[PDB]
Amino acid sequence: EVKRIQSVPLVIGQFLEPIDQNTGIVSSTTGMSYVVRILSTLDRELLKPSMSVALHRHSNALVDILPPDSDSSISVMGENEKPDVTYADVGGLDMQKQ
Amino acid sequence: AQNWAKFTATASLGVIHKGNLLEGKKVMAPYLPGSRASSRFIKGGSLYGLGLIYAGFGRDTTDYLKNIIVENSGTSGDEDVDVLLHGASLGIGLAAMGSANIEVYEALKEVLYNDSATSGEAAALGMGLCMLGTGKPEAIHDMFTYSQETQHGNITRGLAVGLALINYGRQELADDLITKMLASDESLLRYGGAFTIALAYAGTGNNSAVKRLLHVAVSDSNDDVRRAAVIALGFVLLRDYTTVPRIVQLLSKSHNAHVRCGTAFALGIACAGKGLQSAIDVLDPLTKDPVDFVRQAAMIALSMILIQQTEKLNPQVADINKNFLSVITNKHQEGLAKFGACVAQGIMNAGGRNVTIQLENADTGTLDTKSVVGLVMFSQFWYWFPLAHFLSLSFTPTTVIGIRGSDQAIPKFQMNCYAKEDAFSY
Amino acid sequence: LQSIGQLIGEVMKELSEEKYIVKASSGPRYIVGVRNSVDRSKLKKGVR
Amino acid sequence: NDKVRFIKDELRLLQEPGSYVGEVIKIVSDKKVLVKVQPEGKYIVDVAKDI
Amino acid sequence: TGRDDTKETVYISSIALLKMLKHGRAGVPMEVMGLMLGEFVDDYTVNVVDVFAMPQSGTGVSVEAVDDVFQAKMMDMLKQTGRDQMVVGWYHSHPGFGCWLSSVDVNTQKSFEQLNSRAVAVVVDPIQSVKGKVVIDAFRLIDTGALINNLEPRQTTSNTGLLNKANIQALIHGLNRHYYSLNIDYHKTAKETKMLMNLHKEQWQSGLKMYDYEEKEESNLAATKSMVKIAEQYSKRIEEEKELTEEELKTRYVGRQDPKKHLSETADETLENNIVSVLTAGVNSVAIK
Amino acid sequence: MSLQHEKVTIAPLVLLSALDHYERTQTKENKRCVGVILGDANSSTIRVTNSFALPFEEDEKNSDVWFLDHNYIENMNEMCKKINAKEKLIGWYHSGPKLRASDLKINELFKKYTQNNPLLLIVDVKQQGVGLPTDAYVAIEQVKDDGTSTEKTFLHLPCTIEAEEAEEIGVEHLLRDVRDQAAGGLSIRLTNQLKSLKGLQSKLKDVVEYLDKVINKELPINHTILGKLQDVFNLLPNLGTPDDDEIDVENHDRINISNNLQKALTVKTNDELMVIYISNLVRSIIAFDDLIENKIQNKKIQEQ
Amino acid sequence: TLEEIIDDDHAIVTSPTMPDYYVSILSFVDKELLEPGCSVLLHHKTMSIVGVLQD
Repeated sequence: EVKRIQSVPLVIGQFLEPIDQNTGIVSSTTGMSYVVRILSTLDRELLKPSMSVALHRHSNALVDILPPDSDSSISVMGENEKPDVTYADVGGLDMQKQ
Repeated sequence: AQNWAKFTATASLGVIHKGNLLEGKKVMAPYLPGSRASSRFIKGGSLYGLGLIYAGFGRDTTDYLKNIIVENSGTSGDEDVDVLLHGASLGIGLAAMGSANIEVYEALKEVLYNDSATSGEAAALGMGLCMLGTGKPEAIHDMFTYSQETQHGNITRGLAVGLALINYGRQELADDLITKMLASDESLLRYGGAFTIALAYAGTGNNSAVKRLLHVAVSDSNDDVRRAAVIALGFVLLRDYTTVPRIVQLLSKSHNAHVRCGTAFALGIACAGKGLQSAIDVLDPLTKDPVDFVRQAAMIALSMILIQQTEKLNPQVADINKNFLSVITNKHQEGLAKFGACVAQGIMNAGGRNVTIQLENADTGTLDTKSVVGLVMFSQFWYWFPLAHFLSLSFTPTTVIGIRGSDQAIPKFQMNCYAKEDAFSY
Repeated sequence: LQSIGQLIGEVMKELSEEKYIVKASSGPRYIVGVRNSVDRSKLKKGVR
Repeated sequence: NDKVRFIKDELRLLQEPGSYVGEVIKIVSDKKVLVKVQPEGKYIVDVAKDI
Repeated sequence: TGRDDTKETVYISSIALLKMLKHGRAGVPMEVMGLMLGEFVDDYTVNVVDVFAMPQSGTGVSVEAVDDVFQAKMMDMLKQTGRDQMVVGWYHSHPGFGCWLSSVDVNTQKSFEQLNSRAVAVVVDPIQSVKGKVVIDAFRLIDTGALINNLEPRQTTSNTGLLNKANIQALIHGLNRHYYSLNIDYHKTAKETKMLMNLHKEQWQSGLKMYDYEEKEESNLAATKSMVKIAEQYSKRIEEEKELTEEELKTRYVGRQDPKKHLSETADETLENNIVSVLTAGVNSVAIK
Repeated sequence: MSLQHEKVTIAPLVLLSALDHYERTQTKENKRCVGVILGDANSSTIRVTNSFALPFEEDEKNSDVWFLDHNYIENMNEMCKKINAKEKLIGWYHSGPKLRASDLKINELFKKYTQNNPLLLIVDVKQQGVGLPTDAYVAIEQVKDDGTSTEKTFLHLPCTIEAEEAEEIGVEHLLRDVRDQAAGGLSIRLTNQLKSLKGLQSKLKDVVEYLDKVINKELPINHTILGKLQDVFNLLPNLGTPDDDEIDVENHDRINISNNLQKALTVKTNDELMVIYISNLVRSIIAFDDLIENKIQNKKIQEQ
Repeated sequence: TLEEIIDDDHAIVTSPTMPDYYVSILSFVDKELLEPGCSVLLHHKTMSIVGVLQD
């Protein structure tokens, strides 16, 4: 019944800080702070560092969790987007290199 | 009053005139079929209120009613023929209560074959009352088969209950019927099976009956079957009614609200006749249960226990009365909750604080048919809100009157218990 | 009049095939469902 | 029994009216507290019976 | 009157529940729709046998999406196979709302009342159901003229009824206006149930197969070595447990990231597995040979 | 046509309809329901979306006398495509209650319509087995000599299920069961291992009786069939060899690990014990404070 | 924050949340106790100056 209240659509919060194990403080990316109850069959093992989390729009409740990779505008480049400029391409500044 | 509200209203009158046969027929007389009525509800529910007065004297009234039944069991689809045929069937069922007139049984059985969508519930119950407590296999064969074949909701309910009705005091002769019903997959036949154990094994406590009904509540996930199994424990266990709170303590910790709702009726049934201080402690979180129909059962169940008692000799009655009034007034409570409070208040001060619901007579140490049939009927009403006037068969006055037994009139009672005045005349 | 306006967003980054993260052009990040015509290989980060 | 009673009514508890976090600026003597909710204006508002 | 009037208990058979959900889930986020085949018996007992969908010629839930030819053609087909029976309602989907009809869908329901006296409009939630169980509710619309002069209470008595407050306030206004809502029940045949419970057929073969034993040895090594690494933490954890209160412990010293939980669980997993492994292999040698 | 179909996964709904359809047409044995099968194919995964009934009358006096409503099929195909375009004709179901030699006359009628080889789903409608009673057969065409030159025959393919979000939950919703075809937990896998042994004994009888019927009830000697049977015996394990010995060493390793893993669990369980007795320790101080408050309360009772 | 006072028992108050409002001035306040710049206490449902007992 609790896995059926994780319905789409959902809005992203970011967990600010614990203050209980069925209550925490989130910080919405709407721009409002809330003090929300935490759903069960969710571990608090990984709610401890500040991480993205999914919120239910019409009540403000932590209805499921997101992995720390999601919800960034940035990404790790270098897949093929890194320059070709090695140590070899740079000329001197041997002191600065070392 | 309109609809079934009017069907209730013409019937309340027989509560009033219960035990008075003199003006018995007379009071319902204008409202009887073939005379002046504004609506069908009057014509039917007048026969209903007639059967409440005449139960156990009803040989006169049985005969009248038979003519009404064959009339309306050869026509249908007209609203009038149906609403009439329902109240007539209740009438005749009470009137033929315990006589086992075969002619009445056949006539009620045509109502089912006529396939009225309304009347077949009344008529199925009425049948079960007529033949009551013989356990006759032929009767059961008729009632079980037409239950499987029809899919009609009102009709099927009636006949599963009727299979339970006819078995009473059978005990260990109900074992074939009990197993068959609890192994049907329909909810209706499971529901009545629980009550087959209740009525049969009433008046005598058994180890067996208890093992078999705990299995039912747990094993079935349909909410009505869970309820039915709890109620049934009360009836078997009205011999020792001081074991009952101890069992159903457990069954009031239940997540399922139906189970909780049935625990109310069991303590009701056991602890009706004599008050018990243990029982009040169990019924206390049921008034505080946050599911509307659990409050509904609970409030009524408290009133029946503490019936025929003052408020100045029991601290609870004062608080519970005060509460009933709180529930009625609030428009912040649902209608289920309002039903529980009003109806319980009326059971408590009933009769002028001079009638009790007896749990069984101790004078001979046997069970009394009128009381039992009254309560099991009472416990059914979420499926039909009109039916809760059947408690008039189970309100018995208990009172000391001296009789000069050599001319059978009433001279004023003089007790060895001493008088004291209450000192008011202003 | 039998048409509606549709809030434009962009796929911020894939979570799963049923659930995508779309950041909308009004502020808040949402976690959204799919139409099943929308091609799953056409849904990736940058696309509007 | 605590586990199954708890999950079942927890759904009605997740029909939350919401919350906000402010901070006590100063009190007043009508039993009211001036709070500033963080990206909003201040509210002069009464305490419950919980504090 | 012609009848006392009360709202139908819907005994929705297995095939119809399952079918409306398939069609409507596929149709997210569009409105989806189609007609209900059934039979009306008793004072409230509607058995819905099957459903069939109505091809979209509109946006869905329109009278541009209900085609006369289509309706005619489907009926004409159902006679050959005996599935022809009378229309007992119509289904639709809101996947953006709970069970609560919108203004357009009331207008669709107003046209169905002309067609059939007891037609229901059934709102199927394909994703938005708020309980473990599927939330579906059936509505019927009767005139404002009976409801206002206070005949609505009479109609709702002599039945258990259903109250929902899924959209809270919005629902109540709508509920009121339309009519009522009543418990929905499910008709199961024991043929139907048995097919559904079995889902595999090479289950008998599979229970006496196993994997290569190279990756089994690998799981056993990985399990033992990993439990050393959380066993190191586990000793450190019980240095603490010096702070009063269960909650304070979890917040302050991060008692939730528990080493205890991850050891017990990983020991359990490798353990249960090695019971089965020995069981399967030891059966295989002596049974087969 | 393609013979590339290695699995068939069938939705719960397809099974449930075809089965449901058998009593909706009110047919009994030796009268057939057949219906159109709609879904995806041309792929390894066959995904069976939906089905609808056809009228079907079988006369078995001559297996060349048959009823099929032709026009019905074309009409219905076009309407379904407007709800959802992924529905194509991928075959037809036969209602059982067994296979015949006769299903091949009928199959030809369905090759006509299709661009895959029609799937012949023999749905057994009394429902025998602790598995699914649904067989899948696709007609495969290959040159083969067993008294024929070119054979059309039907090759079995596995039947399993796959379901949507909605459809799975709707199954679960009907069921009051926790499943036991899952092979999830310890409990579930125990049940399964015993079902597997019972599955194996029953098939072996069917093989044992088939062979008694050639040699004593005189069916013909079928070299090709036996040939296959022979290899069963050839690829048997043989013990009292180092192979048997490698198993013994294997047993030792796994049971050692079970003991070492279990010893971990002996700490876990024991550790917790101490923690409860801590909770009992705290509850007596709390109960003392209560006992003091309740001492005072009793004086009020006397007073009043 | 009282933005300007309009002489008719109405005022333009600036909630710091940004919509400005043509409010009415009710009881428990005086209009020479309000000066531009003064803080005002506003009725939530229909905005009105209900006072300022503030320090």
